[PDB]
Amino acid sequence: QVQLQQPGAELVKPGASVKLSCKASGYTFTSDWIHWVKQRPGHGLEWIGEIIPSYGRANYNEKIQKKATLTADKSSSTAFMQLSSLTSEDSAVYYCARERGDGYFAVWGAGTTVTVSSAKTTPPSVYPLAPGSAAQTNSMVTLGCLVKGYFPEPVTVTWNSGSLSSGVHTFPAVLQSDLYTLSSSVTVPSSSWPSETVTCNVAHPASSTKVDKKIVPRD
Amino acid sequence: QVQLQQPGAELVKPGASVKLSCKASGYTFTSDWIHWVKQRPGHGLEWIGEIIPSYGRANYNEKIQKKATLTADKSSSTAFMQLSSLTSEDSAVYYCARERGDGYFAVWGAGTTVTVSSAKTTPPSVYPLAPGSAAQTNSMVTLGCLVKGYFPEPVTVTWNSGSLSSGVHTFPAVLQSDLYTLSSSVTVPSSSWPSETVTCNVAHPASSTKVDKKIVPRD
Amino acid sequence: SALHWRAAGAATVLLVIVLLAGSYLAVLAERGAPGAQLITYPRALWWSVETATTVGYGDLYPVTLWGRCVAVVVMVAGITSFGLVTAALATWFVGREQERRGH
Amino acid sequence: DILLTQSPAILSVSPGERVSFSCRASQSIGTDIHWYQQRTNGSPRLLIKYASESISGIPSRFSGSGSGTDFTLSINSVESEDIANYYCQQSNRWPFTFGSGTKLEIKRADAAPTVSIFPPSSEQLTSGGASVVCFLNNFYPKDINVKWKIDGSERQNGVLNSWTDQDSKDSTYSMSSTLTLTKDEYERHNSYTCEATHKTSTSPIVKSFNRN
Repeated sequence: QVQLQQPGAELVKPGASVKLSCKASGYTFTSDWIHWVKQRPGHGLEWIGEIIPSYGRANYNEKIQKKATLTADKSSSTAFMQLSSLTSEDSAVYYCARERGDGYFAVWGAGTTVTVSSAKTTPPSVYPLAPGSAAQTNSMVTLGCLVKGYFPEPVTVTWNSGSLSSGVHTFPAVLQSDLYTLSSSVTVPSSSWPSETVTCNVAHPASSTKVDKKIVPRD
Repeated sequence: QVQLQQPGAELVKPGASVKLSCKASGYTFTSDWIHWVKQRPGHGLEWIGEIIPSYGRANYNEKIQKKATLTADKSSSTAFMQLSSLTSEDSAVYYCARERGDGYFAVWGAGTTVTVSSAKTTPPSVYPLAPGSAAQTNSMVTLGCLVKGYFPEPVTVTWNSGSLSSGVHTFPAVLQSDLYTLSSSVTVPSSSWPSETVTCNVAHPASSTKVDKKIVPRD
Repeated sequence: SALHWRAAGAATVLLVIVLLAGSYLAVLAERGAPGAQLITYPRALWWSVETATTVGYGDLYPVTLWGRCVAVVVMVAGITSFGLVTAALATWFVGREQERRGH
Repeated sequence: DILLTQSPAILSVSPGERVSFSCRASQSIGTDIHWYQQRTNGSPRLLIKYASESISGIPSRFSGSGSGTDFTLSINSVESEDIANYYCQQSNRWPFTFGSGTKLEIKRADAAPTVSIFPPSSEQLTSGGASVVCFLNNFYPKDINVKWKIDGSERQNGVLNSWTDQDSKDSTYSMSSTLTLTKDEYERHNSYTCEATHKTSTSPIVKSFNRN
């Protein structure tokens, strides 16, 4: 490998500021520029700014309210973006990307979800979803897990620590009384469960929490 | 011369490839570029690509699916175009042309009709068309010949091995149960036939067949 | 090895250093100037060559004060360098022409 | 500052068909246009640089053409994994700018939803809550209705629906419908049912269970 490592999430009170990090690996040149790009939910990519770590000069998008200040630490190969005095306009995914000074973003970080809100961080509750007793099985079976009453976004759901990828749906969260809820779905051949184990893994970056939940038949 | 000689036709099964040839004569320079141009029936000219035989470098139209590979044989003054994995989209006339490196196609080949189809090559049957017994003659008379049940296109019809050109119509083929049919018409002063002979010559490049048919009065 | 040949050699090395440093610094000067085209390293390097040889192609040029300051140094290095090769060839011919009169 | 126009915003194609995305610059930028793919919840990924140059790792299926103002990214024979937003980006003039994006959408064969009802979990009931979850999975087209009934009477309070974007595995859609009650409200009804109305069947697809 991961060339650019960003923290999954930052919650920020309205008016407050936050420093986003971006730790680079692989090849580093003197020529390297680190860029930041803002994406609001359901919207496109917005170029915020650039820094050259070797010299420490930074340029910014003139066309938008300057929220950002770019710094870099030469020694720890980390670029920082200080976003200050945020409002709900500033709630978005902020990507960092690396450009070799030749014009194109070779590689991007996974992005930091920044949520501006007065609400408390809350880890999710994870619940199994195994069929009822009376449900008839096809050649396939569908299992899931319910991730509810968390804030802020996002969560990452994987199945069998990432080894199960075919047959997986994760629904977009819905937001109700300052808490989010989603569910994720997994389909495996009906023969292979429960004799082969099926576990949902639920990471909530904002609360530094990760929980597993095995899906077993109802007793 | 004839500066550029191309084979009249190639039949190609869908999925298969074909090499088109283009044998150059007249003056050859180091500077010479050989171009290829695609024309689908009832459509315009499409620039496919270029090669410089003296150096062997080739450039291609980016804007279209790369079907082609250009080579040349310095010794035999022949440029080749390898069209691979064809479909019915690729059915067309492919012209080669010579450009002196000054921007314009001085001279073109006669073009290779490439047909992509699963159907068998079939030579045509040629039939005379002499008037009936009861038909009254003007100062002129009309004769023809019927070229039917051939595949693929094209055929070339000439009259009196090419010496008869004034008063000639060849109708576009119609296609019926994977076989083509056309007819061609010739008008000569009524006095001059049959005392002067009238022969249609029917070349079918795809089957390497050429047949004559004399038009004589019905017995 | 005579001064004029050492010097020409030196000036060539020093000009290539100037063209690379100049590439890097032009991009660094010009990024952040809306409309600037002299903002990637490869074409910056082409720019520095066409500046040093004073070709004035007109496909790329700096629009900021520090880019233009960088441009001036590159031009001066290019005209000095190529002037020094001329001086070096003059010396060579003056020598070969002394000998050819038994001076 | 250079404006990049990507019209249309959405492009529908059938599987295996060729597709072209357009990017128009407000002034000539030579070949300084680069193309990115961004799948649902994914970061951008460079596909094509300087208008036409391959990146290693990218299927040969992808290509780029154009110079000046008019640029095209093409996919020969689209497939499900191609379902994403596609962006263009200029590096001719400062600052770098992005196109507003074009979504690729594949029109596949109609497919009926696989419906699954889940009773709430014992772990959830333990905390005085009860969520009944229904999955309408792998259907097409994306228009569909879901109806809840408790003990044969329709229900609308306490129902939250979520739809996925077109699946990059099979070009389908999926939706969740989640009926949330209190342990108490759940404890004083028998039968919970989820009914799916889709284009592929005149009859609803129904799934129920009894708390018993």
